[PDB]
Amino acid sequence: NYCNQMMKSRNLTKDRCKPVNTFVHESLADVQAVCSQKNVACKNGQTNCYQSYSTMSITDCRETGSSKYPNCAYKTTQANKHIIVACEGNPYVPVHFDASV
Amino acid sequence: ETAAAHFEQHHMDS
Ligand SMILES: [Cl-]
Ligand SMILES: [Cl-]
Ligand SMILES: [Cl-]
Ligand SMILES: [Cl-]
Ligand SMILES: [Cl-]
Repeated sequence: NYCNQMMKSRNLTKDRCKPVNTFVHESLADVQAVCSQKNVACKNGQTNCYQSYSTMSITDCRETGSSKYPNCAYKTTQANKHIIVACEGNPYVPVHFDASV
Repeated sequence: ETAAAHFEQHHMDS
């Protein structure tokens, strides 16, 4: 499926199985734009999180309960949802993907 | 890689 292929290609699962990851089907600049959208609290207590005004096309890749390295197995779910990212730096850009809603 | 580069590699699929 898409998740198994992309998780491997993007170097998430070549050397382990990662429980969850999200891919966003939008331009890089459209996701970078989220760091000047709605400032929200982060779960970690920090306050450098931002939520997109709009929903975006996203695929969630979630490992199955029985999956184990090397043969990682993913459930694929497609949705249109808002994204929440942590931003840092100069330029002030996304550095972590937090949630989708 | 930078944290920013990692983010784009791990999450973006334009
Ligand atoms: Cl592992
Ligand atoms: Cl994620
Ligand atoms: Cl792009
Ligand atoms: Cl903070
Ligand atoms: Cl952070």
